[PDB]
Amino acid sequence: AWTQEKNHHQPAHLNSSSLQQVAEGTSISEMWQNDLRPLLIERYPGSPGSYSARQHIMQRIQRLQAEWVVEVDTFLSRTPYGYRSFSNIISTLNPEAKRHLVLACHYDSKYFPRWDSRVFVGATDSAVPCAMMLELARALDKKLHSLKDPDLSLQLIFFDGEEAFHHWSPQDSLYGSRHLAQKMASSPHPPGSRGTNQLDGMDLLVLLDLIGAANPTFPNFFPKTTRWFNRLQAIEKELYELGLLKDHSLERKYFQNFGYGNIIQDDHIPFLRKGVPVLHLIASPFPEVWHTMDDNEENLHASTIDNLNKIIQVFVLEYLHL
Ligand SMILES: *[C@@H]1O[C@H](CO)[C@@H](O[C@@H]2O[C@H](CO)[C@@H](O[C@@H]3O[C@H](CO)[C@@H](O)[C@H](O)[C@H]3NC(C)=O)[C@H](O)[C@H]2NC(C)=O)[C@H](O)[C@H]1NC(C)=O
Ligand SMILES: COc1ccc(NC(=S)NCCCn2ccnc2)cc1OC
Ligand SMILES: [Zn+2]
Repeated sequence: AWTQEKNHHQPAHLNSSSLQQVAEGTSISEMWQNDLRPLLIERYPGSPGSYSARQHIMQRIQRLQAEWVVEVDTFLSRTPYGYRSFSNIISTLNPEAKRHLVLACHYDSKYFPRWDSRVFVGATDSAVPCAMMLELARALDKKLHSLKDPDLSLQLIFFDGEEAFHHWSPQDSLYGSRHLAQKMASSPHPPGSRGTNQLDGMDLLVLLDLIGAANPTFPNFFPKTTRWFNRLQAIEKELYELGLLKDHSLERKYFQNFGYGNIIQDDHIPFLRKGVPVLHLIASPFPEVWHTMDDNEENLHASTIDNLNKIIQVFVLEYLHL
């Protein structure tokens, strides 16, 4: 059964040369200027910035050569402030492909009462993760473009409404991912399949969150995807050894497995709940700047994001056999 393929899917390793290509092909400063900065705005759901951010994300995807099919899953859901609109953004290569590797972030920024001139823009949470996805799509565009010709491709999801409006709780969090997981569960896939839905199609949900601080460490949360966590470790290591990372030794590997991490609630939960395999790339411990105004551009550490861009881009190419 094809739904079972994700369970045996193996990455196709890049050699030294293809790794050097990947490291050369991403530009942190182009991500910064073109993908990240336009997201460094207040963009809690329903805010002006939410729309700008959504448009930006979609523009950035659409300008690429790969044949990304962009959809916005817009819906209203009750929050502590009443019903609010949310729009997940889903960008899919080869929407007909039974399987997709899914990379995800949340693109909303947490609402805080506007009490002074500053606004919370959640640079790590998760503008950088989103900008990373965009950068990945761009850096890998030519290879990903070639997927037009395993029935497996790539999807990006930018969840809206990850953040609680008032106080984090299962009623007040994950609005976009709860909604979308539910939607994909009621979405047979491939179309006119009887018993399979888009969730079945999710080979792996790699959810990036809280990235952009110096010296992140990403726990390995799930036995199910430990082999993929291991691939990140291997990639970090080989990139390190090829002198393709910057300002980063393996003294404090990003990908440190100190045993199965205690699960952190985030947009993967509604998917994990349905048995979607998850790789949850959230920094833990959280950045000192977490949910403060200083989670901002200034406190971002570019080399770290650039390293992780290389690592993730390799992961993705290898997953996709590109
Ligand atoms: C690291 O891996 C690289 C990528 O896999 C190797 O380079 C690859 O070598 C293949 C043959 O040795 C190429 O096959 C060719 O593919 C192109 C399209 O990409 C076609 O036009 C050609 O017809 C085809 N050749 C034949 C005889 O049919 C791979 O495309 C090529 N890949 C890339 C990205 O250049 C590197 O050599 C390898 N490095 C080391 C040190 O092993
Ligand atoms: C490992 O166990 C943890 C459990 C709970 C928390 N605290 C919170 S609130 N978790 C939800 C975070 C949701 N999120 C993501 C981005 N913005 C908000 C921290 C943890 O370890 C560091
Ligand atoms: Zn947050």
